Amino acid sequence: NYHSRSESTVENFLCRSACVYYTTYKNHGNFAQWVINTRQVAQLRRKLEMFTYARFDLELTFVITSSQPVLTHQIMYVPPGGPVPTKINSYSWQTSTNPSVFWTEGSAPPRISIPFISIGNAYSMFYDGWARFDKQGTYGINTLNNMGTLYMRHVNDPIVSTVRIYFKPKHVKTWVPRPPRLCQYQKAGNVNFEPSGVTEGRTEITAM
Amino acid sequence: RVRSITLGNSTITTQECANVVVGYGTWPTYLTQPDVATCRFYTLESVMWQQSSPGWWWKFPDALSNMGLFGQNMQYHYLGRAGYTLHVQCNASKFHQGCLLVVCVPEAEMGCATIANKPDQKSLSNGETANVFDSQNTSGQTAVQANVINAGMGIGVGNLTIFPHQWINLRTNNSATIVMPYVNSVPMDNMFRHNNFTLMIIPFAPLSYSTGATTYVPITVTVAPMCAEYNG
Amino acid sequence: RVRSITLGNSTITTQECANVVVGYGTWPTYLTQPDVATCRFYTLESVMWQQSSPGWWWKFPDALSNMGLFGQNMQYHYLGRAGYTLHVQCNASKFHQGCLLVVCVPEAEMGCATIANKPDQKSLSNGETANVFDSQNTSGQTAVQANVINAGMGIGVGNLTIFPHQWINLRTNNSATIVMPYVNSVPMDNMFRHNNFTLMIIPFAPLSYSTGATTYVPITVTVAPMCAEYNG
Amino acid sequence: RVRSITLGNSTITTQECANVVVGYGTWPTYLTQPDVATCRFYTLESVMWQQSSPGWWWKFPDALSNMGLFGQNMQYHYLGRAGYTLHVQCNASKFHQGCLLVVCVPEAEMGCATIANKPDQKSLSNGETANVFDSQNTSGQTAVQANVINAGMGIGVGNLTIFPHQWINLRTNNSATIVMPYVNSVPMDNMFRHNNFTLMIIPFAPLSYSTGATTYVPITVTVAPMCAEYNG
Amino acid sequence: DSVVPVNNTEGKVMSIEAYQIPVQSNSTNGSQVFGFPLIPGASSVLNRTLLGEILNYYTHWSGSIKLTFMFCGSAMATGKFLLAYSPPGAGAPTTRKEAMLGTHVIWDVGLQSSCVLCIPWISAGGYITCWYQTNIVVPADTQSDCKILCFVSACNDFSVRMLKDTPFI
Repeated sequence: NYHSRSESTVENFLCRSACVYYTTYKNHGNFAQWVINTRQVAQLRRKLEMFTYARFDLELTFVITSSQPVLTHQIMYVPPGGPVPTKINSYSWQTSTNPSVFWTEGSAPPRISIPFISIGNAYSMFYDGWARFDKQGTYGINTLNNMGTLYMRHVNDPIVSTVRIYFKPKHVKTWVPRPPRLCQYQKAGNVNFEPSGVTEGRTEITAM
Repeated sequence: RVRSITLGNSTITTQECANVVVGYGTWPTYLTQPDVATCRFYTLESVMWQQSSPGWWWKFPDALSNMGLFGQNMQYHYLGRAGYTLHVQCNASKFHQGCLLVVCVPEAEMGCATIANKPDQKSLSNGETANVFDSQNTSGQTAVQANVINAGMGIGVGNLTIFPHQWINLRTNNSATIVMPYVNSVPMDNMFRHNNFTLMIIPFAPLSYSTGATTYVPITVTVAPMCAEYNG
Repeated sequence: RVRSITLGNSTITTQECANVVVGYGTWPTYLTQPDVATCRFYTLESVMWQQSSPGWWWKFPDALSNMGLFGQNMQYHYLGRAGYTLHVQCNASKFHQGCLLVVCVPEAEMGCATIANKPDQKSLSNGETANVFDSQNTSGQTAVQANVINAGMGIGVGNLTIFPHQWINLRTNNSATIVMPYVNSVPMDNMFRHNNFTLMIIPFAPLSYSTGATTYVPITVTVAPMCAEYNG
Repeated sequence: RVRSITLGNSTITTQECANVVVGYGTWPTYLTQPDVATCRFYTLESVMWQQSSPGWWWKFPDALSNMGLFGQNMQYHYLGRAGYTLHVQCNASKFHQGCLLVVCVPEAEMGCATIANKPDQKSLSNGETANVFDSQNTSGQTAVQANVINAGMGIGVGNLTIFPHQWINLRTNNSATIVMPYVNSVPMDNMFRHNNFTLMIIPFAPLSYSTGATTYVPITVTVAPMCAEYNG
Repeated sequence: DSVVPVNNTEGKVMSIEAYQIPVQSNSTNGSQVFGFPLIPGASSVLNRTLLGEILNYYTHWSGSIKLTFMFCGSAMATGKFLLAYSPPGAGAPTTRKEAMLGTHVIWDVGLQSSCVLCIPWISAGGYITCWYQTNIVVPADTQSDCKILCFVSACNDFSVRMLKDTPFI
């Protein structure tokens, strides 16, 4: 379908798995969380930022291991606008509109697909504007880029768990190409940079 | 020869042979409450190009926000949409040399001089008054990191050619025309909290002239909105 | 390109694209003893246009009165008639600026500097030598009131455009051509006591130039009589 | 039944069976720069009809002079022209009685209370606020001689029926509609120094009511301009 | 068309300079170059023109007017002027921006040596202004400034209604 094509095509460039998040949670004390983002990893961020707008589906695979019965883990997805837990036993863990995956160790890793879910017609990589005009802290925040949040807990009634989240964009469409970033990244929430030289230096302008 | 163009109650002239760049190969069209009373040319105050000028920029929905009826339609509506034709011209003699890049950049989100902060509204845009790029790293708490080499975006300035643009080389041409389509993630938006694109004019070859010549070159920017739409 | 025109044994060149003014929409025709031996170009001594020049004039039947055969045909006849083509050209560079009105005025009867008197023959005309307008009120008992603003006639100089004329704006053209028909109250007249028309050249925009440029511009007047007629 | 009429962004209702008077048998037509953005209904503040009310009047170009866009088009133009539809309605019960004359009077030039003087601008018109007729002879240096019996004009009030009008007899109807054509000595005029017509509402039979009834009757005037024209 | 004495200031009326509008290469950008009332009653810059003289023989007249502006700088001179028209009752503009938002033409002397406007004129009376959108750029120093000449004539369907004595005798 898509793979038997040039590696220069947009889908082959972007539809590659990456580990985007590494965390831990314990069975005593208590849960892990990650807000889905595309600015989390510099290599991924750089490739996506070569475009201004993008539309894609998300594939999420979870590699879960643990250290000191069958151990069951719950992975919960909260869509934009859904309730979130604050506690290991918050009511939000049982919400019917917050999909969960129940999985046990020894089976193949958990996997879910999240479709394009923005209200707008594309996710914006850049936003020359404000969520609120008079609030300077909102410059660059596009509220249409909320991809939802993941939560993880151990299901039971001195165990330590570790989670690796693998992310892969699929069926990716992009618009309006941009120059690749020259500067190193400073923060995930900004486009701030340290002014940087256009290239490496030479000792003379001539061929030798 | 010379082509006279009239829109509304305003007239400008261009060279009949001048080239027109149409961004992304797309002409503006309608999708709403149309308004053609604002489809006139708005000429912005000219800027002077000197030997040492680092460059200029304008945010568009904001650049025209005080311009009579256009400014009023932004003020009386919740949502809106528009495309623009931008005419950029230089007044120079055959004894002047230099070269400008005239480029329109969608979503030109800019970085702050202070890494921990975000730039403020005036450092990003001074409305119809051009903002100026710096040759040096800028400094301030809300200041834009306007150093020219990174175009305020953290990219190399030589790669801005990816965006709709035209070069002005004074030995061959003194003008550029860019047709800029509406580009966004949504069909219509709030025109006060979002700048669809930024117009940047950056010298790549410094202005220079013969010894008895005028020491500066005026650069004039004329803007003509198209297919404006607003909520009912 | 360039058009070469030969009349008799004389040749001149003009720009192929130059415009020709035909006074009153009329070309000269015959009504008499014709004479075509005089149908040649007569080039008058050039005058120099300086930054401060007030203007020049010529009375026509008189301007050519010493010109070989034309002058002789006036002298050997009682009555006569003629039309004229007048070619006026400037030699100037692209670094010169200024603007002249070249006008032919029928019956340009002139006023005297002294109200009680009439002007004399030489103050009115110096033959082939140009007479000069003044920037100041003139004075003398037989002097012509040559102050430029009244064109020597007591009218405003800006209204001379009522008469056949052409403007020479050095940024666009350096020449004028006027075809002047015979105009009178009678079919033929004594050519020594009556001047059918006066040619006036009046700057409306002073000559100016770049600092290394020639400080004057030559103005050359070439005259070609047509359809000359005399009594038998 | 009930007829709903929408003009622009305003809607009013009238009785489907209500009668319409067209002044002089003429409908407004265009002759200019048309403007239909003002072709909406403007409802004036209601006046209260009491047992002792003497009557009310409005000068028209002036009555709408503060009304948004209509007022602005008067202010931004030198000359203009317009016709009007005037809707007058009363809110009364079957236990109320009385009778009004609703009349439009062209060129209703009014007399002054002081014979030696002329009336001032505010005594003649209070803009959208109704002026009031008096039952007594008025007095003042610039005051209008508003005594009702002479309609402010020195004529008998019972003869105002010569002008376009409709009677409102509360036992049969509570409304009037008058279409008033443009009437003048010239095609277009200055709309600030000339009142094309005056609307007068004069009771001929006093308001009266049963003892438990509301002691006043609201009278509402709604105005709809037609075929407005202005200079370019 | 006849030449209009636009620069008819007290010390210019007795000179040919009355017809010469000055243009300076070092002017403040956005400043006014020239302007005048199109007042029909004693139009000071238009009542001694061929047009003005004829209209002064009638008590009433109406029609359209053609105004031509001609730039007389050097061939290599370039720059832009803003020619603005203010309708009767509008008032003259005070700034270049105010003029720009009204009725106007941008005249680039590097493309056209002249520009022609057509306005109504009857009998405040409306105004003509010209602003320095940019200065004038030249390849070399000159010893003097640049001039603009103005011309006026009846444009079309011009009519007059009642013969009277001229006021100029």
